[PDB]
Amino acid sequence: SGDDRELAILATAENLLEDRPLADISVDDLAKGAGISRPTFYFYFPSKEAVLLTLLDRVVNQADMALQTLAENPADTDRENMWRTGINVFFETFGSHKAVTRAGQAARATSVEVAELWSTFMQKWIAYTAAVIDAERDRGAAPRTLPAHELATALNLMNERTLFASFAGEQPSVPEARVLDTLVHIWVTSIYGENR
Amino acid sequence: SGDDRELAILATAENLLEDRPLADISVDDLAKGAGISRPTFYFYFPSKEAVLLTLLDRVVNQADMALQTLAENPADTDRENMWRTGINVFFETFGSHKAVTRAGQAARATSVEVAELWSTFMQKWIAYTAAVIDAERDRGAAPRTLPAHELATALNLMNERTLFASFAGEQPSVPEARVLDTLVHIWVTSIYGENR
Ligand SMILES: CCCc1cc(C(=O)n2cc3cnn(CCO)c3c2)no1
Ligand SMILES: CCCc1cc(C(=O)n2cc3cnn(CCO)c3c2)no1
Repeated sequence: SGDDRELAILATAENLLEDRPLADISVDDLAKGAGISRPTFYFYFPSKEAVLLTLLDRVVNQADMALQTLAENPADTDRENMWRTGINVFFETFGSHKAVTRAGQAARATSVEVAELWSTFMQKWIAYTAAVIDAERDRGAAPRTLPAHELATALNLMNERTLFASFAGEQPSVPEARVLDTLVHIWVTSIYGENR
Repeated sequence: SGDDRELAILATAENLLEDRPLADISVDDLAKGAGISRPTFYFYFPSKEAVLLTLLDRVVNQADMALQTLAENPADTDRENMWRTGINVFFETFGSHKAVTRAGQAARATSVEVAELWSTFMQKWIAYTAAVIDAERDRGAAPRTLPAHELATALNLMNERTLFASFAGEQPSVPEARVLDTLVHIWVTSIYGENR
């Protein structure tokens, strides 16, 4: 069937990207994994690059839907926990799909569609962050220091670079078992910290 | 002469990278700019990729030497200024060589030598940051909150990603005229901010 063969292709690709990068994975490898022929592959996708775009789109929307769920239901907690739970959506969602994350970031250089997808969602997440900061200031809990959108931008770019370094075991990187605490500290201190 | 023709090659390359990426720049373009023949080019460098490595090495060492100069002579100032002056070395050095910065970051994906160069200097800068944090804690000015090396790592990765986004005018990015204040705020609040 249609959905079924498409889903097999996507599953095969996610599995193979755990062992090697996209440039070392052939359309034949994808077709063989999904139990189809090569020209049947080309009915569902034009290129192996398109398969990666679809996988990345799935993961990014997963994160975005999780964040939306959280935005609807507040945990009954203190401000530090509020931010930890939110950053954790990204830590768990992308950390549960490390191969797709790593491949997707590398594709930003060579694929205008992948760059645009990542840009679009980063803008959305920055805007949301800035809206929460603005709410915290309006209720008197956070000081009016930097422009909230500029602060949100830098904190979100920190998380993009730091999470993906950690997941890839780059040198340098924060260890994966430390990265959530590290990021939460920097978000909380910079959002709530006053000018001396 | 030897140094002279090498320097012309490097100058030509830095000029051409302002207009286009390395993949659209030929060895003939480099040789023509430097007033030499193609095989004379190959006496001084093996590839256009090697030229970029040399340019990047120059810029990274420029920044590192500037930071060393600062580490020798303290400004007579408050703590926020101490960090601003130091972050400004990177803002001015890389911001004065935007084409080389942009090309060098893109080459990290395809060049093990470029990745290793950037890794080596990031480790050095992180270690230095962490040593200053540790000094600030030992004198009683900064609280003992996160592991200083993990904090330094995330702050330095923030700056890498945020500065290069700003210089490239990426969407999203902090405007270049705002990025120094934004980064300094987040470093100062996270280094000096207490646990509530
Ligand atoms: C590979 C992860 C890329 C990434 C992570 C993040 C991130 O950690 N966040 C996006 C956010 C939008 N809102 N929040 C916290 C809101 O409480 C967010 C954190 N932004 O980009
Ligand atoms: C394209 C710039 C990449 C970059 C910038 C930085 C950076 O902003 N810094 C490196 C640092 C080492 N020490 N400091 C501040 C010390 O007072 C530093 C800031 N690290 O990597």
